[PDB]
Amino acid sequence: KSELTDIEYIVTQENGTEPPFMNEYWNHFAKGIYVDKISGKPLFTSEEKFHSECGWPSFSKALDDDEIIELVDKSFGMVRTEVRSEESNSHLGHVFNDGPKESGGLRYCINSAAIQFIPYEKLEELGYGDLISH
Repeated sequence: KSELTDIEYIVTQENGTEPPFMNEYWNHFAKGIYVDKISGKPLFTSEEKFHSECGWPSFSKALDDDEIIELVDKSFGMVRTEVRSEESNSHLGHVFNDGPKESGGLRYCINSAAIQFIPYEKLEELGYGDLISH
């Protein structure tokens, strides 16, 4: 919550992007939620994630649509849809229409230096408990 790795900070705060594959929640598929490394406010779950061999955690929708602000991103001679934390106003990364066609067809390619996983088994313990879906 803002004594965090140079890259945890670079991404969230300075609109950075972590190397692909050399990141935490890439291949991670444990059952629990992913939260804003800063706010702690829940941004995604574990059941709504998939393999995109893209280099970064990819998700089919967001936990709470009314809980990420999506901006246009003119960056690097391109158009695009940035995905940021409403709550912490920090950088997650972008969304794309190339997802699995029978979930959302949206691809929420999120940076891991802007997420801390929380396991399913320590939820009704760290005050997200409410978040039991499934």
